[PDB]
Amino acid sequence: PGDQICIGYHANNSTEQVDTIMEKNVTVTHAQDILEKTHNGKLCDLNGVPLIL
Amino acid sequence: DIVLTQSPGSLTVSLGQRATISCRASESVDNFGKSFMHWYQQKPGQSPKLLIYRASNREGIPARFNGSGSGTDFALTINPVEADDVATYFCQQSNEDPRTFGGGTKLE
Amino acid sequence: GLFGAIAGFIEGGWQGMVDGWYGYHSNEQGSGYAADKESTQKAIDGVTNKVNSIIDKMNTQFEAVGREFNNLERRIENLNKQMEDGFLDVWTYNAELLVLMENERTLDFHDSNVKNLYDKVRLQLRDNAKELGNGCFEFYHKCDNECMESVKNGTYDYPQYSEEARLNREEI
Amino acid sequence: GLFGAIAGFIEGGWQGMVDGWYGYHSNEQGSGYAADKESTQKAIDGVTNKVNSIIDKMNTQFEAVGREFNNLERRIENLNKQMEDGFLDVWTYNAELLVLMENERTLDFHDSNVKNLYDKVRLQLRDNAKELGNGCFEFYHKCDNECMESVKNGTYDYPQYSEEARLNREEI
Amino acid sequence: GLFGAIAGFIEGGWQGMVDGWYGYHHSNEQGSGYAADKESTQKAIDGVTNKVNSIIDKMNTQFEAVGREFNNLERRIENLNKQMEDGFLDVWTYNAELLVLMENERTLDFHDSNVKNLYDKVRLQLRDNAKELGNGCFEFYHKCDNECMESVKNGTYDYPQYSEEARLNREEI
Ligand SMILES: *[C@@H]1O[C@H](CO)[C@@H](O)[C@H](O)[C@H]1NC(C)=O
Repeated sequence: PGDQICIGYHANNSTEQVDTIMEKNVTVTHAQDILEKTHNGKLCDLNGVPLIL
Repeated sequence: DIVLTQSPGSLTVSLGQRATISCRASESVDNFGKSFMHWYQQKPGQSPKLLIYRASNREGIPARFNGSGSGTDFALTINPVEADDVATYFCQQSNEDPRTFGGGTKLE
Repeated sequence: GLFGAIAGFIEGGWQGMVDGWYGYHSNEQGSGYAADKESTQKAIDGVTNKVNSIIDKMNTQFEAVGREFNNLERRIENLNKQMEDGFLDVWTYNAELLVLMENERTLDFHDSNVKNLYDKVRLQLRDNAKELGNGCFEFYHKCDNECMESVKNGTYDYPQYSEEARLNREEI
Repeated sequence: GLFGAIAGFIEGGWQGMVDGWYGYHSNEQGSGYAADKESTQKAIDGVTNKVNSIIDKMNTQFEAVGREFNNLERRIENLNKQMEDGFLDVWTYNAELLVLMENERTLDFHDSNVKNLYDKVRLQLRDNAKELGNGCFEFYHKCDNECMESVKNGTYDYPQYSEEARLNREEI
Repeated sequence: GLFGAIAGFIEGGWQGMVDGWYGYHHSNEQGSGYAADKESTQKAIDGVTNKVNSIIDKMNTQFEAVGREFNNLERRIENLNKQMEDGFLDVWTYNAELLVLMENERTLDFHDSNVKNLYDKVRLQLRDNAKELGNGCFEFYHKCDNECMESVKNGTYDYPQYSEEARLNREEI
């Protein structure tokens, strides 16, 4: 019957999970991966300069 | 294309003196802190030969060859000039395809 | 969480609000979502500085070096290995723990920003509105779009609506 | 504490409630203690995971190894000793500090669970009860045992008692 | 901050209160003035002081570098020794820097929490005998003389004593 205003927070279709001390696998709206896990499996030149024996 | 222009075109220098051949790049050839310039020597009647890599370090090459320079302009310094130095000298950059060479400088 | 807002007295987030993390209406002119730019930017700055601080604190981390030893240097070989693994294990703990600890604080940080936003509105409205108890305040007066905007930017003129609010409270 | 509940606005715990950490009544049918199973189990899970996480994070800790050296190996002997003590001191700090830090958070965690429980009831009762200000709400209506149970399991029907509450407020 | 008080619903501190961190400003007929809540202030002082002393205490078993010499054919253990020393120096520098950063953040929020608790201490006493202005101030629905002000400040407010004169003043409003 009356005008109203609501306070609320964001949500989305994210499936990204994150861990904490008290809880594991916490789905979260946004997360940043900070661990690199891939390499090119090759020995390469370093900044335009290796001696391969 | 990084146009490489050598100067002078032909250089006649007295025996036992100093030859000073220059190279000039249209844009820089110089990132990662190193210069990606190379000097090549073509003694007449045979294939070119590698003298200097990344603008300063000698490849069995006598010390008479001074590789110097940074950025847009470089210089191959031959001093003292010996007898078996008649050749045409080339600078070529590797900083960015397509690999481009200089006009070349003939030494007398 | 720690502050009772996110998944607390406000039971659920809004897929509908998309221009921010925290925000707000429903009147005669119509309804719609809007993000509180101020509290959102504060949180963004806080989390961004946090992420950048974590990555910064780790620049002086241990870096393993190849070292070789012969058959009669087995002791210092092993010492060297224990030293390397030793630091690798310490710094792995430090990175893992730091992330776990600051994650927990981050979730509670958002919870706190929300609870503060709710309180920001509540402390403005006072008896000029009714606490529904779900993050919503039902007004005791007419709140047009411009009035909605005053609540959202902290310029609510409480006494302007005080009388029409008080009268509406008392027939109730 | 951090949240003002434990040893705060609720000045003291109850020896009488024994089936849980947090909980609740006094009506005509009689009085008694009861634990909030939900908030208690949440805390138990949280603290248990915390304890298990602390013990888990320490599995890659340093392990000292016996190593022998002769009279002309005093330098690497000493290096080896400094290395061992070095890691032993680091990991002792890490265990001591972790325990100190998480203890502090644990006490405040309980404080927060309590303050949330109080708010859970408060946000349900609204004007249907009076905040005594000591963790107790005095009802403005009749709350039988089944009504007490609805407050405890979050199913309080506010409007059902709204009228008899409002009438009792106004003769006051 | 975390608790919404300092630089929150109480927008600003008082240059005027100087005998403590947290306290009251009253205003009645007898006159106005600042006063520190001695109890909550002393608690905070004790907490912060123990915190500072605990940080300095936890660091007594820190690494201490020792001069060691090596010759030209001991370059490996020289380097090992250097890596070991820098290794611990870097760890303990991280530990000191991080500990200070983390406990600083908790300290600021600790003060925020002490304030929010102080406000709640008064609020829970006054109840409907006063109006929440929403800025850290409560406007009374009755007469509060200096002795009454002192009862609010030391947690001995007699709510029912003023209950009737408060209720009457609420209802002509
Ligand atoms: C977390 O989720 C992953 C897979 O998405 C799985 O490896 C694991 O069982 C989960 N553990 C917990 C405790 O939720």
